[PDB]
Amino acid sequence: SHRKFEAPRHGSLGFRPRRRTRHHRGRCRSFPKDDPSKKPHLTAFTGFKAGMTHILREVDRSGSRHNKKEVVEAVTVIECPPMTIVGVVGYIDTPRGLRALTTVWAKTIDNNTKKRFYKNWANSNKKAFTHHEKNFDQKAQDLLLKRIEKYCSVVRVIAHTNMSKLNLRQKKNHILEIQVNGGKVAEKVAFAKSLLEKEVKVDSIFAENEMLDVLGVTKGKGFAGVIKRFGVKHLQKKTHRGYRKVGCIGAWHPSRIRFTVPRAGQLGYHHRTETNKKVYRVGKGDDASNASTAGDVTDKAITPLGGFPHYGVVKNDFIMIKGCCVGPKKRVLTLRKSIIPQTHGAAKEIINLKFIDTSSKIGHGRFQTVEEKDKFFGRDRTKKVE
Amino acid sequence: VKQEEKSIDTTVNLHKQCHKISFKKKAPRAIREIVAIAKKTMGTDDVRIDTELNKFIWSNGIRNIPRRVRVRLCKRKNEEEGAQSQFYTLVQHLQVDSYHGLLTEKTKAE
RNA sequence: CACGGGAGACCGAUAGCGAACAAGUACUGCGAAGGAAAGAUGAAAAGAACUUUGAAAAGAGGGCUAAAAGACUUGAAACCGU
RNA sequence: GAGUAGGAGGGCGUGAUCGUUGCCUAGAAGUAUUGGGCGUGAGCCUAUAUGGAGCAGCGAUUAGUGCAGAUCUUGGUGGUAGUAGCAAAUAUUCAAAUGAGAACUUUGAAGACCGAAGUGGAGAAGGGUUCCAUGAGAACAGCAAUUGUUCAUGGGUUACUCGA
RNA sequence: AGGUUAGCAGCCUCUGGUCCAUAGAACAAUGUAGAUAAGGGAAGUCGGCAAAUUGGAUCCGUAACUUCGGGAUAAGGAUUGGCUCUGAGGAUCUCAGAACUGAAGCGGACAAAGGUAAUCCGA
RNA sequence: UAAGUCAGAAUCCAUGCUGGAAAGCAAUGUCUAAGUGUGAUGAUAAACGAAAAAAAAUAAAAAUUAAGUUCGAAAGGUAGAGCGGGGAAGAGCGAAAAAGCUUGACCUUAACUGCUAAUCGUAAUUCCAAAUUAUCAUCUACGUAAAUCUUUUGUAGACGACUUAACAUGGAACGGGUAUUGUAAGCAUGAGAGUAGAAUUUCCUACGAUCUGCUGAGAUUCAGCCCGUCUCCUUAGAUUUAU
Ligand SMILES: [Mg+2]
Ligand SMILES: [Mg+2]
Ligand SMILES: [Mg+2]
Ligand SMILES: [Mg+2]
Ligand SMILES: [Mg+2]
Ligand SMILES: [Mg+2]
Ligand SMILES: [Mg+2]
Ligand SMILES: [Mg+2]
Ligand SMILES: [Mg+2]
Ligand SMILES: [Mg+2]
Ligand SMILES: [Mg+2]
Ligand SMILES: [Mg+2]
Ligand SMILES: [Mg+2]
Ligand SMILES: [Mg+2]
Ligand SMILES: [Mg+2]
Ligand SMILES: [Mg+2]
Ligand SMILES: [Mg+2]
Ligand SMILES: [Mg+2]
Ligand SMILES: [Mg+2]
Ligand SMILES: [Mg+2]
Ligand SMILES: [Mg+2]
Ligand SMILES: [Mg+2]
Ligand SMILES: [Mg+2]
Ligand SMILES: [Mg+2]
Ligand SMILES: [Mg+2]
Ligand SMILES: [Mg+2]
Ligand SMILES: [Mg+2]
Ligand SMILES: [Mg+2]
Ligand SMILES: [Mg+2]
Ligand SMILES: [Mg+2]
Ligand SMILES: [Mg+2]
Ligand SMILES: [Mg+2]
Ligand SMILES: [Mg+2]
Ligand SMILES: [Mg+2]
Ligand SMILES: [Mg+2]
Ligand SMILES: [Mg+2]
Ligand SMILES: [Mg+2]
Ligand SMILES: [Mg+2]
Ligand SMILES: [Mg+2]
Ligand SMILES: [Mg+2]
Ligand SMILES: [Mg+2]
Repeated sequence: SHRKFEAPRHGSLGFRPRRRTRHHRGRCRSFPKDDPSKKPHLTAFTGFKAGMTHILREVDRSGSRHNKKEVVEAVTVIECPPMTIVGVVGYIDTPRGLRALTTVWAKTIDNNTKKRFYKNWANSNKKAFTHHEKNFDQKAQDLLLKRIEKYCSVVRVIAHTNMSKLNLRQKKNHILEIQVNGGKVAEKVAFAKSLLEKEVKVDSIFAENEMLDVLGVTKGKGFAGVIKRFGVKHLQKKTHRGYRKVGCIGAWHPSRIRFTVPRAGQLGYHHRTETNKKVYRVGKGDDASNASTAGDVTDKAITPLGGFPHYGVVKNDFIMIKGCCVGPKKRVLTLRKSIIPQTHGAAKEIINLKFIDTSSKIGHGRFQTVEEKDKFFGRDRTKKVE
Repeated sequence: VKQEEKSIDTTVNLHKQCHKISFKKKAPRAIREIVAIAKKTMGTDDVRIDTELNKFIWSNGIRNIPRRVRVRLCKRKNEEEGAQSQFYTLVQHLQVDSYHGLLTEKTKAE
């Protein structure tokens, strides 16, 4: 039988097998094409998913349905506290592929990062890096860096997510490789060195109206029936075993089931590299103004009234992206630059922000600020304080 | 360490502890929950639930359970002939008007 | 066929009458009628005194006896543990 | 010097009978063998261990005389497998007591059900001691049990007017 | 037996009986049973299978057809609580009025028909 | 088009992306108690120079047809000699799988000289090197780092697994915030269709659904909300790897 009516297949094979991921923070298995063009720049950065809100902007984009009008768009806020830089890593090109030549550690590696090497810090004598400390010889380090200059193709910085800046349970930092793209190996190295034992800010990396990539883990949905997993059409509701099955696992020949036919299994907790997310804002955890606009002219912090649900208050700096990104609130994410710098329209679009909603998300909120709720109910907390 | 007779007043939150438990099993499960809080706190594998406390848990039937209980945890020397643990914990029902001010505390001399 | 006698190039406990035995029995079927399984401790009970650990079964000591042969002669195979 | 169907000639191994030659409480038969050998092969001899009363050769006589099968008979055992499963009939909980041991026994304290078309009180048919009391090892009561419709021991069924 | 009720229905109770159905914990897929889905409204399917709608009582209103019995709850349209008063039916418990009051709800659970027009059989 | 060249597809290969127990590899943190500890027995699809570094070109060149080369090669001893051979430390260089090359305390050895070879009886592997590693036995060290279970989190979950915490930035309880419902109980010398009684004759009293004020109240709100806390519980035990 030639199958009766032809419809497309029920999942993308490039997304299988469907099992869970080993990579918990993002893993970029490519860093953007390297160009000699520009001084060495830092390739990606790490952040955490805080919440969503909506925005009212005005569109200058010409030819669009929306030219010169107000649009409201969904937005995700990602808290981006400063990353620390710990080490440098040289890579050699070998006929079997790239290889790690060496890692240059600083003198300063703070306890929380050391936590990485341990399952529990406090029941341990905390012996990590001791020998690197007592034996530390700046000369040797310089020698290693010179080494890297001599033999190396690629240079990456070993980077430090400082978790102590957030309020979450996990205090144990994150240890990343962030590759360095810049013209000459030597300068890459110089740069890397300049970085050691210092703190890097998201501004250093990402700009506004810049296009982003987000790397991370989908929310885990556990063991999934076939309908939820690949979205098969459900069988006739009259069906004897049950209807949430696929009807035919396969034809007689071949004598087995192909890897292509959908089946039960795990859905969720995969790694995704999502491309071309726009940066609507980058803001400093210092501005109490950071959530407001030229159009607003009043104090606003991005943190929604009653705080981001299942996340917290955002005291640190942040990036605010157009739309949604992978994973549940509090999932760390790696924001990487676009493999090739994006030249298309949406990427050129200059963004004019008018409203940023600070309204509570725990319910349907009508108050943008405590001051508002209070004026409304005639309770002054500044009055109760007095 | 020495292990001494102890007593501690605490509000168990049944709304929380029993949350989303199947109806026919709520009340009973409230009890197991109390009993476990006894164990974790006093470190006694012998816990005893006072009649009154039980009565109060069940005072609303199985489905709908009082949302808070003020309890006293007594730790006492096990003076029995057959003696397994040196100690046992009595869970006692304390009557309250408003639970709203309460903390977990060492029972106070009155 | 019944009660007796004696015998056999019969059979020898899945054989020989169905029944070596509380066998036309136990058991089944409204009923007419159906109908099995089941023999061997040792010469002699001498059938395991007593000590010990166990709530108890039982174990470990200790003993009977030519031997534990101990719910019982020999003790194969399949299967199972070391 | 091939060989199915088939036929012929020799031989191996098993009861019992008439002979003949013998072996065994100084250990027969049977049984186990990674002990030693004999036959091309049916099969044989020995050794060691176990066993504890009968055996064996040779010549003939006779046959209920050789099994891998027949969805073969009867009996005994595997893998599946500590798997399928133990989910109808709304429900249980606390303290004390008893016991080696208590979610499953007894008292009390709570919460629910049958809701007088009953999960109540009594009969006919059918059952036949299942009734009562005391006691209780195993088995049975598909978890459990200190409990029982189970086991052991004793005891219970009174009529002129009920029925035959 | 009581309450509700047309009711020996259902639902809830008192007398009497019972908690006996192996248990604990997690809470995935698939399932068994139970419900609810914005917009459309059988496009699903051999087929409206299944589900949904309807449902009591009082007042209105009620066709063709016909064996004049029927059809007939035809079809269809309204009302239903609470509270404060008023009048009528009887002996030596029913019925009707008026006013006020609520998120215009009120047979609030329980109980409880979906219609219509044709064709074929068999009275 | 035969050599030789350009253009050139939703194709192919890559790039990007998901796996990646490929019984693949690298960089790095800490630890491996005590010694470049010894003894005996063993195994390794293959030890007896199992010897050996130009690069490139095959229609090149002035000129060489074969690794059909070159180097090493003496007694599986002793005593001297010493051409020569091998190398500590440290300092140099060296990365495609860092294999090693230089220097160098020092360690060693060939000609030549003397002993020693014979009875291993006319053969029977010429049992010795190098790189690895198993087992048993023992001497010294009785330590160090880390993990797991009994906890914890819900960013995960059928169970394992996973993210994360470890005397408190944890868990409990509580305070505040945010939010849902929609104005709780109790009062009222306030309103309320209308009725009854007293009272005195333009009222009092009782009953009364409901309205109104106190009241945008009351209740609930992490068990997978947010912020915070004086208080309470967790400081123990067992196990595993290098041993
Ligand atoms: Mg296709
Ligand atoms: Mg790559
Ligand atoms: Mg989807
Ligand atoms: Mg099935
Ligand atoms: Mg006891
Ligand atoms: Mg006792
Ligand atoms: Mg014994
Ligand atoms: Mg014997
Ligand atoms: Mg075996
Ligand atoms: Mg015979
Ligand atoms: Mg003898
Ligand atoms: Mg013979
Ligand atoms: Mg013997
Ligand atoms: Mg013969
Ligand atoms: Mg046979
Ligand atoms: Mg056979
Ligand atoms: Mg079987
Ligand atoms: Mg079943
Ligand atoms: Mg019953
Ligand atoms: Mg009865
Ligand atoms: Mg009775
Ligand atoms: Mg269960
Ligand atoms: Mg719908
Ligand atoms: Mg319609
Ligand atoms: Mg509609
Ligand atoms: Mg139907
Ligand atoms: Mg009529
Ligand atoms: Mg009608
Ligand atoms: Mg009609
Ligand atoms: Mg009315
Ligand atoms: Mg009226
Ligand atoms: Mg009205
Ligand atoms: Mg209605
Ligand atoms: Mg119809
Ligand atoms: Mg009919
Ligand atoms: Mg080309
Ligand atoms: Mg193709
Ligand atoms: Mg009043
Ligand atoms: Mg609270
Ligand atoms: Mg819970
Ligand atoms: Mg908190």
